[PDB]
Amino acid sequence: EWLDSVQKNGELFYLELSQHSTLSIPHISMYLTLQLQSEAAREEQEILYHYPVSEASQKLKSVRGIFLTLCDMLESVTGTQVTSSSLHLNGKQIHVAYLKESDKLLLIGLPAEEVPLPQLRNMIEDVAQTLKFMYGSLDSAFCQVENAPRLDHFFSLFFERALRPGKLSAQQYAAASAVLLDNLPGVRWLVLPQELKVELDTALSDLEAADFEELSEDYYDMRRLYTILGSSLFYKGYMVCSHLPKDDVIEIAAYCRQHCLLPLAAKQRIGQLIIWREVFPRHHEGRYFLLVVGLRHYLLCVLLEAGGCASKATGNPGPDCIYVDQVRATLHQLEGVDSRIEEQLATSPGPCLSCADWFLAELEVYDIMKLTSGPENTLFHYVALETVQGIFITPTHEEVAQLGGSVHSQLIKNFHQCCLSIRAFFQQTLKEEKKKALSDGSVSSLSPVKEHGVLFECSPMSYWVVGRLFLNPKPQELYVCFHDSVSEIAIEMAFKLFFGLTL
Amino acid sequence: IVPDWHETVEGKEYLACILRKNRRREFGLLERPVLPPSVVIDTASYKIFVSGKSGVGKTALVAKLAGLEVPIVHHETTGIQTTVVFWPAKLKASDCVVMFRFEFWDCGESALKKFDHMLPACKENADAFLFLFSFTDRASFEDLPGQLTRVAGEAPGLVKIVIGSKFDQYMHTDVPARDLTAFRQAWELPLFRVKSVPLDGRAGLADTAHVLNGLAEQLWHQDQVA
Amino acid sequence: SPVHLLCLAASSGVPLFCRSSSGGAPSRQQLPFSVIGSLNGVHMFGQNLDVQLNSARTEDTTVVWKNFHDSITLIVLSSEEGTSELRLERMLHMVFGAMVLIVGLEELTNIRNVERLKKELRASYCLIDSFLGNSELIGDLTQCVDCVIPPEGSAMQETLSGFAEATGTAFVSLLVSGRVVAATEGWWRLGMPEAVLLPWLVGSLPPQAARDYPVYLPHGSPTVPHRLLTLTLLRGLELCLLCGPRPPLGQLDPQLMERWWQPLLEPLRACLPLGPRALPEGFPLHSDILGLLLLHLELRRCLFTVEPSKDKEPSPEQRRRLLRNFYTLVATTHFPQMPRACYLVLGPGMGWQLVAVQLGLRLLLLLLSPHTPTHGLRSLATRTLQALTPLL
Amino acid sequence: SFCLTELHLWSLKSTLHIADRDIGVYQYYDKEHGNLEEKQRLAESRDYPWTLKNRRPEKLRDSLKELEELMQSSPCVLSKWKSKYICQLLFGSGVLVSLSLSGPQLEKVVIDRSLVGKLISDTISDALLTDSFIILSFLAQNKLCFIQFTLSALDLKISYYDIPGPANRTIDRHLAVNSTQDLVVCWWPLEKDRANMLLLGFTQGGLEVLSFVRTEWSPLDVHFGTKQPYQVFTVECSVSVDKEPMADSCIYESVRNKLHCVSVTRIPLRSKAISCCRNSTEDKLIVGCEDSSVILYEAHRGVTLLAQAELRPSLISCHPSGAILLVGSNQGELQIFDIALSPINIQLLAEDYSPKETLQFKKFFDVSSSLVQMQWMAPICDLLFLRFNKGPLGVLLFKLGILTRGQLGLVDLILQYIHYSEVYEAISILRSMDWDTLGQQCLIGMGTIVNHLLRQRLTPEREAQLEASLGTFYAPTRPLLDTTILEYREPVSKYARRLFHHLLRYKRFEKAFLLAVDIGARDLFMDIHYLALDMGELALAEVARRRAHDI
Ligand SMILES: Nc1nc2c(ncn2[C@@H]2O[C@H](COP(=O)(O)OP(=O)(O)OP(=O)(O)O)[C@@H](O)[C@H]2O)c(=O)[nH]1
Repeated sequence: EWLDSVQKNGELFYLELSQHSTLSIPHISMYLTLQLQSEAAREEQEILYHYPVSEASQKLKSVRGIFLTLCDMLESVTGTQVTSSSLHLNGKQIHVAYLKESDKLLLIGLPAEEVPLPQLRNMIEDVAQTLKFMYGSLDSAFCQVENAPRLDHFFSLFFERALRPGKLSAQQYAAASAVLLDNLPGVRWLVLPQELKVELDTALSDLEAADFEELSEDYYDMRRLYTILGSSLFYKGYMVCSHLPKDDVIEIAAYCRQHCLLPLAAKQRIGQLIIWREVFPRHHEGRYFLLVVGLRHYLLCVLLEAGGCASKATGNPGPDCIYVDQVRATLHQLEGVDSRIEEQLATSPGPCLSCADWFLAELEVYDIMKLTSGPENTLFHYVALETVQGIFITPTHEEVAQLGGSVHSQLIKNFHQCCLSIRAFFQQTLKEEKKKALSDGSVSSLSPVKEHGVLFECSPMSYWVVGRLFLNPKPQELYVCFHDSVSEIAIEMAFKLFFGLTL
Repeated sequence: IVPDWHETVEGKEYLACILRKNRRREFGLLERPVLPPSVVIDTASYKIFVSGKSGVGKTALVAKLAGLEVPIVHHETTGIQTTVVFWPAKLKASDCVVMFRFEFWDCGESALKKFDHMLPACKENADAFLFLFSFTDRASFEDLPGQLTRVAGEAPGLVKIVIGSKFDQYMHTDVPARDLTAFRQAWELPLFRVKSVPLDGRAGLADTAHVLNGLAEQLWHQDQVA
Repeated sequence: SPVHLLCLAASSGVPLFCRSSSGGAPSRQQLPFSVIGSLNGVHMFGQNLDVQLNSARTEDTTVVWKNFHDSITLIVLSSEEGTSELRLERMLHMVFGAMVLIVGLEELTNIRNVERLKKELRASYCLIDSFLGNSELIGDLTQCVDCVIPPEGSAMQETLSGFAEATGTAFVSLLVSGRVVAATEGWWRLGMPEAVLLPWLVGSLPPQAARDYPVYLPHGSPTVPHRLLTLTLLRGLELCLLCGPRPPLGQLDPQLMERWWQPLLEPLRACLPLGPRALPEGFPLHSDILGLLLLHLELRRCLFTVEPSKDKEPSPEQRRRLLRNFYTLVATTHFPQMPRACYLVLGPGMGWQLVAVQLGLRLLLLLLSPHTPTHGLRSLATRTLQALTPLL
Repeated sequence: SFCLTELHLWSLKSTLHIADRDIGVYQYYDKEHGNLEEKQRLAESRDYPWTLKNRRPEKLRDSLKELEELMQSSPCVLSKWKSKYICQLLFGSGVLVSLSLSGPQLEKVVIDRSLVGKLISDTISDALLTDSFIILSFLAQNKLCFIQFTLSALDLKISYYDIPGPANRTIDRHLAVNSTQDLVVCWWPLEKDRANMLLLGFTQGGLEVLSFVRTEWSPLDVHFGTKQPYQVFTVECSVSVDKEPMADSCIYESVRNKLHCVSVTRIPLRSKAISCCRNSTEDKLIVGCEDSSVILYEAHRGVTLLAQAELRPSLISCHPSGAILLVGSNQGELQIFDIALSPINIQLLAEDYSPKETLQFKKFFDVSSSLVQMQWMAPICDLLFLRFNKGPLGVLLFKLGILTRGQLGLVDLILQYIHYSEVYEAISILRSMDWDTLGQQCLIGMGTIVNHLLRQRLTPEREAQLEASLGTFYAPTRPLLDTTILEYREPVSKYARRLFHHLLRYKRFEKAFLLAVDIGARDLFMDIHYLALDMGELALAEVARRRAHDI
């Protein structure tokens, strides 16, 4: 079936189901060599790859010498890497981000109107890391030339989402939240009852146990080809269960975002999805492979390791159909659980939420579900991030239970845009703390911030958006939005909302 | 003016009226030193224009005479400035104390040429000029006779004083004292030296008192002549 | 934390000046020539195309480019914490406007001789260094006139206006340090680039009893050598007169100044301890306040102080830096659905807290003691603003 | 890991001297203060009572004032939690009080004085409160005053009954009840005049002693069983032949209305016991000691646990979930412990985290009197009742997680310790769990701990933590686990397989070698030796194949 879709390099992308509009808006991606050969007669010798080929990118390509000049020259002046630049092109502001590795430079440029600078910086880090996950060091992706036809697809999806978000009311909500959530060091996670967590953990653990009686060595006189490292399961875009290390979970989710596999599962019934790749994880035989199997809104990712308990591998092997059958069979057994997981999405697994429109326009449980103080629920929206375990909690389809009128829908957008700005300070604090920790081997700084917030007025009401960073041995980020009528303490909300939370 | 009168005990008491905590008390444009109720002092005021080539220390000279901090960075003066300096003195002829209010007018060398009105502005009532030359620049020294004949011009009854600057940079001296003496042999000038050093609030007083008293002697005396 | 400012004539590629500072302290250090040529050459490379280069940054530092008219490119590099593109962009507008005040637009645009500027732009160095260095004023950052609340709403304004008739100009103001106590209606109607730079020009200079500086007016007469006069009648306190060729300073005799200012000597003496603190001493500030910044957005004026609680850390220098960094943050987020308040809580542990609110036309920011309850931050700022509303 | 709390004191007294910037403690007001308005704004924003209302039918502010005066005029004899938000107090001189609450907040105070003239007016010693009757003991007479209910104490019948016993010498008598009418037991420290415990029947003819016993040792406490309603459980202070303190534990059963001892257990103490508490599952006894030792014993096992309290733990209150034990003191200090007796840090609500090993009430509200009583408000259950001698009264509120739906069970402590990577503590709870009673919780707790550790880089410390976690099932102290092994063996062995693969990859060899033996897998031995072929460490060699053939 899917065997015919296996590529000569061992890659498999099988899917079965049950950009002219952007070209007026300037954008570009380029990979450049920083090693000049001025003796060469070749034009554009500096460009190893670029995308798109369009009027939209041609203007930025024509000024590419600026990026090369600044990257080396500013670094020579400050002793540090260049991270960004900002230009006006055809009267429109564009931000360009830089990432330099091994004497090569990656550049991404997007219009300021759709993409604030801090979003762009997170996007270049996300692109460089996802490319590294798929290909190893960036030269392995770009300098091969032959990879261009698929790099174009990767960038085509990247630009389409960045410039026309949600164009690829729940879909509009996802577009509103994507600006913040896709750049978090974690994945969206769904909070479940322990009864469901135990059933999911037990079923998921079968893969790591690798009790492959049908593939036993004594039956084939052969060592099994891979050791299963761990796996993680998603439903309808939410992670529900994982036995995999936090760093591997984030890299894998980034792959799935770039191929839109998770948001596709959120809208459509997929009859089958099978993906197989060699992958290049952060660890340290050194060969690892990623297998993804999807079914009926479920997406299951498994990492496989060569060597160890397993046989060594060389060359570029195709997918092992036996391991694929084991993953598919495991995922099929969860179909009977699907009604219970949906019930958890239908209800509020978290705190109770109120609609903003209401303000301008069993009971023990409902009071336990009030994150905010007082008899009235002033909570509208929140994002809770556990930075250690890579998981975050948001409102779900609850947002549709909220009216979503002219007041509420605008207020969701304001929340995510403000939280992007809040993270900028938190990210700066965290990097400084890591730098200090290594330097150990400032007064009036605004940088080491624990809280930030903004209050807004609205009309068809005061709407308060606040976030907090925790720098203690258990680092956390919390974002909450609530009505101005009730005062709140970030510590009490953080305790109530993070207590008992683990992957 | 009695030489080193300020070193006497009576002199110390009068220095105290311009000092606070052994530091200069700067005065506002219409502010005055406060005398003891038993003390009556004759107050005189003079209009002094500071002139010379850029980089000669004209701003630094006034700050030293004022007891104000002397700048290190050579910012150019952009326009007309006035510094007001208060300094008591005992008179040798009258035995009375006369207190001076010196107005140091300082247009800046560049400002004078860019704006034609500024030079006449500094001359509305001027009754003295200070001509600076550097010890480390012969050109400012050799141009001095021209400055003496052209800035003062033909005007009668005008006080002209030449001051050397940057003496502390002795290793860089371009003009030996022999040449300065030869200059004084032709011009009979009241030559003064200032070291415009950027220790404590009284340290400036001890060094600047020599030049302030020499300045007082010409301004006071010529006022008695008029 | 080094800062460097470069200016080049855009057409010649020849640097007109370089200025620098470290830690807010002015310095003589300049960039290497090959570096400077690359900093300007890259901008002009973009200019050969329609694409403008406005900014770039590195992990530790930021750089901003501006292109003024046809003749000037300004490039600034800064390692200072709290630096942002808006903060630098406003600073470059202030640097350019300072260049306009000293040589004018007629000389600065359409440049015929780079050498003429090399000698004439040195005149701007003291004011430029003030923008790059540490200062007690926020007008450069806010584009508001730095102001202080007068001891009286009557006698100061009445005397000032009568004096303006005596001096023959409609534009008169009294300021302590860089802070305006009172001003006439002519003086108040000046546009931001002029209204802010004028008191900065006066307050950045070494203290003088009197001044007459050439100013080319950023509005109305950028081609005419109008003159700014000041009279420092009391220490730290001076009048500004914005004048044509008359009066001469020699005609502003002490008797004239005694008639118009001796009757106010007592409240003027009071204005000196007032200088450092924008509010009346009896103003009911909360004891947790370390400092205050109030802006009136329609009237282009603001109050600033770090005086209200002298006993606690930070030092006054440190307090001003926190407020400047916070304003910069407010300026890019809360200020251009409609934001009305903002706050910060700093670490490590119990660090300092900051608040801001906007009520209609006026916006207040506070620096607060680390012990102040976080839930009271909004209600405190709101009450403080309401208490301030009658004053501004 | 710590618990976050806030305290509500139901009093109007200014004498508490509570800091006005302290948001963790609340007080009621009548019609130092510099931050009080800010605290009031928060309290009003949260719809807390602040100034109490006086309404014609219910003068709450004034009725509270009388209650405070009752506490000062006379000792409270009894406090009982009739419902999760309702309670009653009984005072000397017979005044009864009833309070009704909403969450932590007091809503009304009722003072009932109808009983005052009905009593013999001897000193009470102890009492039992009513659903249909009140029983009062006395120090100076061998009588139980009996009040039958059918102001609300209006439909009264008054009587009293003679009790067999010793001559009255101001006897420190105590009372307990199993299920209102069904059983009453009266006892005191020290044939009928030598006996010190009485089993009392409840009849239409009044209270009577059905039988009496004399215990071997004076009781520290007495309880009725909830699962065994006819059992009277005692903890008694005793001395060994080596003259060392012991806590006796004895069960007395009523058989044909004859009370007799059925079983005796003994637990050695490092010092003489000063307090007794039984847990909610009635399978553990917790004993406080004079030297501040805390000793726990599990009835189903020979296992005991020790801990050192800072507080001289004179009073103990077990949370109904069984997950939390609190140590109180007469000194007004509170300390929080795990069921494993691992210390838990505690904090009152504040803008920043700052946990402490112990909580001193004196630090926050300057209480002028000794702490007498702690109770969990069992008729979720996040309220702890506090009573000081001569007041104040109040409730300590515990913040509970939303995502746990307000639950604070042992499973939730595993999740909370894993949240903070406090692995040994999570393991000690897992060892405290009974596989034969709590199998679902044991599998979940183990899975959380193992899944947490297998995500981590291996270290020698973590090798021990992973081994210990599986050791809680594979190496039980109780061989009777064989009854339930068939239920748990599968999910546990699956974790063991994961551990084998994890340790093989780190070339530890020996642990993977032994794990394969305990697991008994046919093919797993084959990964052993296969690695050896590239290492030279052929400890198993060909034996892997012989074992595969035998399995
Ligand atoms: N060492 C030393 N340096 C001096 C002295 N006088 C002036 N300088 C230096 O000379 C430079 C300029 O001094 P100014 O006082 O500004 O000379 P100016 O005559 O006021 O120059 P304009 O403002 O253009 O008129 C500074 O860098 C000072 O440090 C002196 O006596 N000793």
